[PDB]
Amino acid sequence: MQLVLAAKYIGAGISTIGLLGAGIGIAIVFAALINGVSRNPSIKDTVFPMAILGFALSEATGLFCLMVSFLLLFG
Amino acid sequence: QLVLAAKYIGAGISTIGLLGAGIGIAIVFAALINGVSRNPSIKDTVFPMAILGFALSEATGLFCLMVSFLLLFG
Amino acid sequence: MQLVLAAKYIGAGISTIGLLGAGIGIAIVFAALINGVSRNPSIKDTVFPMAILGFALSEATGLFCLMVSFLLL
Amino acid sequence: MQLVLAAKYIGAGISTIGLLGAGIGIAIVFAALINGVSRNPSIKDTVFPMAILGFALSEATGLFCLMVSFLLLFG
Amino acid sequence: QLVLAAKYIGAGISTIGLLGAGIGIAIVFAALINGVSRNPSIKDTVFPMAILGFALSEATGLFCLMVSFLLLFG
Amino acid sequence: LQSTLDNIQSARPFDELTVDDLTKIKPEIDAKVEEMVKKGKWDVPGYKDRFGNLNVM
Amino acid sequence: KLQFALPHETLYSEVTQVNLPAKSGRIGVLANHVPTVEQLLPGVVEVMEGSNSKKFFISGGFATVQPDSQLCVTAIEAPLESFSENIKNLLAEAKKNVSSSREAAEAAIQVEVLENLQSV
Amino acid sequence: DESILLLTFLGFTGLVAKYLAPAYKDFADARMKKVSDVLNASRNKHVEAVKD
Amino acid sequence: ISYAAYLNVAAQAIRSTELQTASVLNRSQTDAFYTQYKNASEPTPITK
Amino acid sequence: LTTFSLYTIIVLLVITSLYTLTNNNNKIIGSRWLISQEAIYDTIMNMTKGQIGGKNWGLYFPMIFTLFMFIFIANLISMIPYSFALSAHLVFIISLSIVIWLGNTILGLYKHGWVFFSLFVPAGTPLPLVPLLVIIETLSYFARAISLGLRLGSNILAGHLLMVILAGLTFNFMLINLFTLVFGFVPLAMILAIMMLEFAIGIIQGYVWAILTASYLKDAVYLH
Amino acid sequence: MPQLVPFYFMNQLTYGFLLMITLLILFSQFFLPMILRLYVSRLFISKL
Amino acid sequence: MLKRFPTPILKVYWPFFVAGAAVYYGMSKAADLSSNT
Amino acid sequence: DPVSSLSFEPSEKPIFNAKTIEQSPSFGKFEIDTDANVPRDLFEYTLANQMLTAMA
Repeated sequence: MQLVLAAKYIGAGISTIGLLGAGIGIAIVFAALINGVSRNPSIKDTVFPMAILGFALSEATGLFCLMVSFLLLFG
Repeated sequence: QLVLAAKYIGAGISTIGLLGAGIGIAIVFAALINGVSRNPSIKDTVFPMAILGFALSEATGLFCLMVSFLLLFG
Repeated sequence: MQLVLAAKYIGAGISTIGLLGAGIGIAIVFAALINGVSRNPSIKDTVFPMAILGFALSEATGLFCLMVSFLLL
Repeated sequence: MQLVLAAKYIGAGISTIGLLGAGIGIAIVFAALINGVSRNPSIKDTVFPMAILGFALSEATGLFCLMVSFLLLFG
Repeated sequence: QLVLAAKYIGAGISTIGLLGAGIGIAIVFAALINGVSRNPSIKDTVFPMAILGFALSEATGLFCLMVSFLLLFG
Repeated sequence: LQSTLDNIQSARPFDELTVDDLTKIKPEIDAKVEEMVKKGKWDVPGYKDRFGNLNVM
Repeated sequence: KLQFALPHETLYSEVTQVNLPAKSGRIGVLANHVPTVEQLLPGVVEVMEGSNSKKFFISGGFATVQPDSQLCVTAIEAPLESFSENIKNLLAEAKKNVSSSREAAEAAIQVEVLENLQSV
Repeated sequence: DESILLLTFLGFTGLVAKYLAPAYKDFADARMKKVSDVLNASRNKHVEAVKD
Repeated sequence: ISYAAYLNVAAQAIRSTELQTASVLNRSQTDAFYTQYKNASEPTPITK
Repeated sequence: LTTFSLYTIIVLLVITSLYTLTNNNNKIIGSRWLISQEAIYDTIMNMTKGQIGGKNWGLYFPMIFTLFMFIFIANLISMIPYSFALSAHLVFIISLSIVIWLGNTILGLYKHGWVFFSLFVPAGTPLPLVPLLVIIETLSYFARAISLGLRLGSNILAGHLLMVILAGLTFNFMLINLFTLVFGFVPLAMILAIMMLEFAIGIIQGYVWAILTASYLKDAVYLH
Repeated sequence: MPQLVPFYFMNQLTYGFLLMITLLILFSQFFLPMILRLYVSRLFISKL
Repeated sequence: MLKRFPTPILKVYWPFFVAGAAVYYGMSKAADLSSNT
Repeated sequence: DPVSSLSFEPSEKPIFNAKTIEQSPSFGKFEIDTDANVPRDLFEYTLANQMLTAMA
C-alpha cells in the first residue's frame, strides 16, 4: 500500500524534470523575436504571429510532461 | 506490489526524454525568426521548411512520451 | 505513513529542479532585450512590451513546476 | 520474480533518456539549413542532400537508444 | 526515523534547482557588458532594465532555496 | 442613351442589395460559382486585388 | 548584374558565381544573396559567368550586393596573370628594405601583398 | 470548487469586452467601409461610361 | 592610416614589374603639394 | 445517449448558426459577424494554397476548413467551466488523426502506386545508407498517425486539468488562516492568466492541425 | 482521473464520425458556395 | 439564404471515407476488448 | 559637371557622413557586420571615390 503511494509520488517528481526544457525553449524563441525585430526594424508585423506559433509548439512539449506528472501524482 | 510500483517509477524516468525535444522545437523556430528577419524575402520558401523541422524535432519527444505511457498504463 | 511522507519530502526536492530552467529562461529574454536595445538604440519602445510578455511566459513554466512541488507537499 | 520484472521496467525508463539528445540534434541541423539558405537561397539545392544525410545520422543515435529501451522491455 | 532521513535527502536535492538561476544571472550581465562595449552610451537607459532582469531571474533561485529551508524547518 | 443614363441612375444599388437579386439579374454569378466548385478552387482572382484577405505565412 | 570596376576600366557590367576575399574571410556569392556590404581585402578573386571562370588579383575595395541584385564591386586596380615571378623577387627586396624603414604601415602592406602574390 | 473557475471565466469575458470588443468593432467597421467604398466607386465608374 | 590610403598603398604595391603597362605607372605619379592654410596665412605647401 | 453525444449535437447547432444567423438575407456588404469567418476563410485559403498548392488545393479546402472550425469551436466550448470536452476523450481526437493518416496512406497508394514508397527516400544519399533513410522515414511517417491527434488532445486536457487543480488549490487557500484572505487576489489573477493562455493554445492548435495535415497532404498529393 | 476509461468508445465514435461527415457535406455544398457567392458578387460589381 | 451546389466529394474523399469505415470496424473490436478489462 | 560638350554647369553634391550611414533607413537591408566599422570604412572609401569622380 504505502510503497505504491510512495512510488507514485517519486515518479511524479521525475516527471517534473521534463518541464525545464520547454521553459528554456520558450526563452530561446523570445530571444530570437527580440533579436530579429532589432535586426530588421520592420519584420515584426509578419513575424509576430509566427513567433506566437513557435511559442505554442515549444510549450506543448512541456504540457505533455506536466500531464504525465499529474497522471502519476493524482493517478 | 513491487512490479506495479516499478511501473510508476519507470514511467517517470521516461518523461525526462521530452525536455530535449522542447529545446529542439525552439531552436527550429528561432532559426526561422532569424532567417526571416535577415532576408525578408526567403520567408515563403522557409516556412514549410520550418514546419518539417518542427515535425521531426517533436517526433523524438513523442517517442519518449509513448514509452512513458506504455509503462504507465502497462 | 512514514514511508509515504518520506517520499513526499524527497519529491519536493526533485521539483525544485524544474524551476532551474525558468532561471536560465528569464535571463535569456532579458539578455536579448539588452543586446537588441544596445544594437538599435531606439527599438526599445516597441520591444519593452514584448519583453514583459516573454518574461511572463518563461516564469509561467517555473510556476507549474513550483505548484507540483506544493502538490507533493 | 517481482524484483527482476521491476528491474526491467526501471531499466527501460533509464534507457529512454538518451533520445533527448537526438531531438536537440535534429533541430540543430535544421537551424543551419535555415540560416544558410537565408544567406544564399541558391545554395539550397546543394545543401538539401547534405541536410538529409545529417538528419538521418542524428536520428540514428536516437534509434539506437530506443532499441536498447525495447531490448530491456521485451527481452 | 525514515521521515527524518528523507528530510535531509530532500534538502540535498533542492540545491539543484538554484543552479539554473546562477547561470541565468551571468547571462544577463554578459549581455550588459557586450551591449555596453558595442554602444558605449546606451548604459544609463539599459541599466535599470538590466537590474530588473537580474532580480527576476534571482527570484526563481530564491524559490528553490525557500523549498530547501521549508523542508529543513518542516 | 439618355433613357439609359436615367435608368442606370435610378438603378443604382449603391447602398446594398441581396446577392440573390444579383443571381436573379445575372445567373453568371451561380455559373462562375459552379465552375469554381468544379475546379475545386475557392479563390476568386481579382477579388484579392481590391478586397483584402487575412493570411499568416 | 556584376559591376567589376577600376577607375579607368570596367571589367564586367547576375553573373553566376563570384568568389571574393573580404574582411570577413572569403565569401562566395551565387545568384541571390542577402544584400551585404563588405570591405574587400587585397585579393585573388574568381568570377564565373556560366561555367567560364576568370581569375583576378584585386587591390581590395568594397563589395556590395544591392537589394536589386547588382553586385557592385569597386576596386582601385586588378587580371591575376598580368600581375603574375621577377616581380615577386623585386617585391621581396622592396619589402625587406621597407621592413627596416607610416613606413611601418607601408611595410605591412608590402608583406601582405607579397604573401598574397606568393600564393600565386 | 469550480465556482472559483466560474469567477475566472466572468473576469475573462469582462476582459474580452473591455479590450477586444471595441477593437473587433473597429475591425468590422473598417472592412465594411472598404467594401462600401469599392461598391460606390464601381457605381460611379459605370455612370461615367454612360456619359462617355 | 586611412582605409582608402591603405588600399592606395596596396594598389601601388600591385604596380610593383615589366609584366605591366605604362598607364598604371602614370597613375602612380604624384604632383601636388598640399598647400596648408591657416587664418589667409599659409603653412608651407608640403609635398603630397 | 451520452454527455459526449449531447456535446456533438451542440457543436452541430453552433457551427450552423455561424453560416446562417450571421448575415440577414445575404447582402453584398456582409454583416459584421460574417467578416470574421471571411477572414478565417482567407487565412486558410492562403494557407492551403500556401501548402498543397495543386489544382486540387481548393478540392481539399472544405476538409481543411471544417477541420479548422471543429477544433476552433470545440476549444471555446471546452473552456466553459461546466462543459465536458469531446477532447477529454483523447481517443476521439486521436481517432480523427488516424483516419486522416490512413486517408493519406490510401490516397498515397492510390495516387502514386508502388512508387508511393519513393516518398521514404527523400533524396539520393550514399547507397549503403539509403535503406537507413527508409527505416527512420517510415517510422517518422507513421509517427504522423498519432502525433497530430495527441498534441491537441493533451494540450486541451492538460490545460483544463491544470485550471481545475489551481481552482481547487485556491479553494483550500481560502480555508487557511485569515492572513490569506488579505492579499488572496494574486492566485485568482494567476488562474486568469492561465485562462487567457488556454484559449490561445486552443486556437493555435486548430491552425496547427490544419497546417500539419496540409504538410502531410503536400507530401501525399505530390510525390516527395 | 478526469474520466479516461469509458467503455462507450464505439458509441462515441459513431456520433463523432457522423458529425464529421455531416459538417463536411454541409460546409461543402451549402455554406462554402454562398460565401463564394459573396466574393464573386462583389467582384462582378467591381468588374461590372 | 442558403443555396447548395454539389461540390465533388465522390472519388475525392474516397480514401477518407474508406479510412473512416475501417476505423469504425476496428474500434468496435477495440471497444469490445476494453469492456473485458 | 560638363553638362554637354558645349556647356558646363558648376555642380555640387553632399558627402554622406558615417553618422548618416548608421541612421539611413534602409541601412537595415544592408547588414552583415558590426565588428567591422563599415560606416567608418565606407565613409572613407566614398570620400575618395566621390572625390575622384568629381575631379575627373
